[PDB]
Amino acid sequence: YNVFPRTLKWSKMNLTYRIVNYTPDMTHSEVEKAFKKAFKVWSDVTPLNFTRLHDGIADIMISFGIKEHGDFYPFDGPSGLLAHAFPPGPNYGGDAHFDDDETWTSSSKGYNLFLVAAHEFGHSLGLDHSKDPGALMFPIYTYTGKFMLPDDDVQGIQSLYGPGDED
Ligand SMILES: c1cc(-c2csnn2)ccn1
Ligand SMILES: [Ca+2]
Ligand SMILES: [Ca+2]
Ligand SMILES: [Zn+2]
Ligand SMILES: [Zn+2]
Repeated sequence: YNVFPRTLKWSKMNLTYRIVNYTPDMTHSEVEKAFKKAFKVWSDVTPLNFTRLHDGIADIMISFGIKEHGDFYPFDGPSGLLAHAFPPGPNYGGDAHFDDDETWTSSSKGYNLFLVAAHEFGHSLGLDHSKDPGALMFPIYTYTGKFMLPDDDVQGIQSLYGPGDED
């Protein structure tokens, strides 16, 4: 037999993702780079592997959309809601949606796509919000320039997947 696990998490270390569409605000290459790096944040501290698919069904489907976009979490136009992702689970589990009425950047302007994606993918992997204001998973976006995953987030993700190679 098998009972349900303690926490929502992926039962496999190999995860796929697909960028289903692209924001007008950035080039395809900038978007792809920001998401690659956002995934690397998590894979660097776990045994998780992330492979990109160009078509088909992925564990983590990534899309930009506005207003009603095919779920119970419709966006609100410019300002307010920003992005959201679903915990691991069947179908839409793992998926990450970005509001294309916000402005997305690879700078300190607007919302940095890398930082928000890194936060969203934490949700895609099984992390909820942290109370640590310095943590990546703190609910409120702040821009940081340098990237070092804060220890609250390292401990959180490793509680789910282990550390993988510690050096
Ligand atoms: C997107 C990004 C964030 C975030 C980045 S750093 N700390 N929180 C929170 C909510 N939505
Ligand atoms: Ca999915
Ligand atoms: Ca919005
Ligand atoms: Zn959505
Ligand atoms: Zn969040």
